[PDB]
Amino acid sequence: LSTATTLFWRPVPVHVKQQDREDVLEELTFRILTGVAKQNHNLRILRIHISSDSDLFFLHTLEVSEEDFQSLKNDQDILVDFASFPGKIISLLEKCILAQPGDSPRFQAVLTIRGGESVFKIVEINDWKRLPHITLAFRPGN
Amino acid sequence: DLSTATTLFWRPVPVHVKQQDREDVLEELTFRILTGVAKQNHNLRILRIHISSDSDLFFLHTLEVSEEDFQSLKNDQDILVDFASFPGKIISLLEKCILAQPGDSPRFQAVLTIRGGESVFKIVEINDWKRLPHITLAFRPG
Repeated sequence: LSTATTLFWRPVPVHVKQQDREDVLEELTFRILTGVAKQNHNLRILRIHISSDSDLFFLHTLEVSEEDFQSLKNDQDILVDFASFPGKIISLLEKCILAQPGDSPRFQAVLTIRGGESVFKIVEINDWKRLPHITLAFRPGN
Repeated sequence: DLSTATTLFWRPVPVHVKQQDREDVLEELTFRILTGVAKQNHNLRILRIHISSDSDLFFLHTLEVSEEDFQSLKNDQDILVDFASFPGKIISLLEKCILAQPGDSPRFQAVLTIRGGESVFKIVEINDWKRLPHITLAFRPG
């Protein structure tokens, strides 16, 4: 990625679930970056890295180009453009950081790893249920 | 039929209705929400939701859930309240669907997808950046 810009780089509380192992609350580092493709300076690219300061082998990545963003828009019913998308994810992440055990509403981050694929989702716990705000597919490694 | 049934809600609601591979049309459907007990067991509470139409008397879709089967729905839809509190939440959402106006933000929207033997009802919230599903319910022929 050329001339990449860091939009977000902070620890976030995440409920991490392995395929058949324990469901554990951990502090994962989120790094969100924007830049352009090395092969095309007109093609903008979003990257999100999920890592861990305690486990150096822990790494999950999402990458989406502007020209492939419509697929994500269709899948997740997103109504804003590519440029506005990272700010929304950031807003959700900030809410997860602020969340307390007794809160309502309460935002919660969840990462489910089933092998070769991990599913990241942020949910809101309102007065009567858990409301899914976003569901994103991440891949193992870089 | 339900013994000592009480009607909690009986109102027309704007619904985007999609027939099997056919047209997606906005129609006014009547929703009736009632609670009562099983004819065979006065201790078993039962919720029923009827979807009808004042213009088409042949139209009827039904959902029924007993208190002892409510846990399945709680798990499926991530519901955090008890059986008794559940209808009031659905009613509130339906009223928001009734009130929604062009230009409103947020704006609530009701959707019914009809297949051969089953229909899927959903209420979504359209905020600034996406469509947020608040509830998804399966209906059966009356």
